[PDB]
Amino acid sequence: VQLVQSGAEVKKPGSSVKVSCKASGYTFTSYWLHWVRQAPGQGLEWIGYINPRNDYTEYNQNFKDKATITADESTNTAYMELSSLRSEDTAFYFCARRDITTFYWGQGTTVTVSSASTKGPSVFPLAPSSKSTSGGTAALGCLVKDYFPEPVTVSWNSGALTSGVHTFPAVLQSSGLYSLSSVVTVPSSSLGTQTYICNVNHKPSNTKVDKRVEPKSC
Amino acid sequence: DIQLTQSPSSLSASVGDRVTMSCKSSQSVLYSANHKNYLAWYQQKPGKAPKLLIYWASTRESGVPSRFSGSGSGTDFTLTISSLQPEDIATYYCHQYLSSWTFGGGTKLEIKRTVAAPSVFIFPPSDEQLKSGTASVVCLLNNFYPREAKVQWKVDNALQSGNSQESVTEQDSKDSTYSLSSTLTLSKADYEKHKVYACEVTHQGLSSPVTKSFNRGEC
Repeated sequence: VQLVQSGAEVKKPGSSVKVSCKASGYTFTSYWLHWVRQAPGQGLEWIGYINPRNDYTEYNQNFKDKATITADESTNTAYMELSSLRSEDTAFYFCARRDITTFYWGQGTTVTVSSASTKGPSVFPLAPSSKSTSGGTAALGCLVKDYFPEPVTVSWNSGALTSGVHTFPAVLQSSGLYSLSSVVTVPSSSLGTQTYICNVNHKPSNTKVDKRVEPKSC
Repeated sequence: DIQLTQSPSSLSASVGDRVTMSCKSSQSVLYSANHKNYLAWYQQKPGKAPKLLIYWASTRESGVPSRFSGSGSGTDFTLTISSLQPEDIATYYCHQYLSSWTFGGGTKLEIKRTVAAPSVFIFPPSDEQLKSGTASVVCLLNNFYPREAKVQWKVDNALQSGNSQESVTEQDSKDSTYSLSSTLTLSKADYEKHKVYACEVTHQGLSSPVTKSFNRGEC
């Protein structure tokens, strides 16, 4: 008894996108199916709903020129289509239904609207030095710059190193390309006596890079 | 239609505290036919779907810890967390389903802890990026609390505007701190035009602003 939504979407402005929501383990026509939007860093906003039994639909006033909700009882699948995509349509989209006992939400679908095109990142070292040392603590990392779209995944020493590893949220540059830093906090004594390698993967561009981060002497 | 007002918008409390957040509707959500309040409370973690905690204002969801409880009827509702736990760092939403769905603005809950100044680190651009024709300087603020911090980039004591970007991690589940990473990006020719590169960090845990700096060519 779960709602399964289609995968992440990356779209150019002016295009359309149709996201799917498959319902399983219950009677599809017995309950209204709603769609809800969440822009980045924002709250939850209701889009509209469909009664799958008679295809009756009602929408939030703010989405009338944007969203079209449909359903197919024969496949037990609901759809929400967005027309003439613009940058402000970049958000999280959830389908949700209400039961007598509980609520069921889909896992969510991100829609990213951008004119940028797919590009693998460059992986540059963040070399440790006295400038990145405080007491018995040193910082080192990798700068993963100029990639599109999301996501990139970073492991350290092929997965053998997890303590002190934190990857920051990517930043969207004016170029429309993402940039991300992954750093590791290590004992200062390990600099020069321990090998640190960052493993970067960007699957949209089939990019796979292993960068050794070697200390600088300054 | 039926508006929902949540307060506070943010909450900071220590592990073990009792925490309450309120949701007030512009109209009553108590239905006359079944005397049920059409109000629900959700917990949402970043990147994830909202998780249902309470339905019909006071009925707790099956798997939800008994520390969560919902109270109120009509237009005034409260979600209570009896003993705040570290896994409760999230954004909480109220949701009325009597009429067409509307949501509260959310309550962002964080853990309160002893003030911790950031360790400040700076990284000069790599030889590989410079060969490519650009220079990015990274300033790192590690394990500070509270989240509010100011990072200013200065090139030869000139404050920089429009060439840097920062991002902050979610609050750490073990030590309740934040970390911040800021990248200043210049063209290689512009980088080679100046000597001193510094990030000035202001934070409540710092008696005075700290500067991490280097000179071009020294590393």
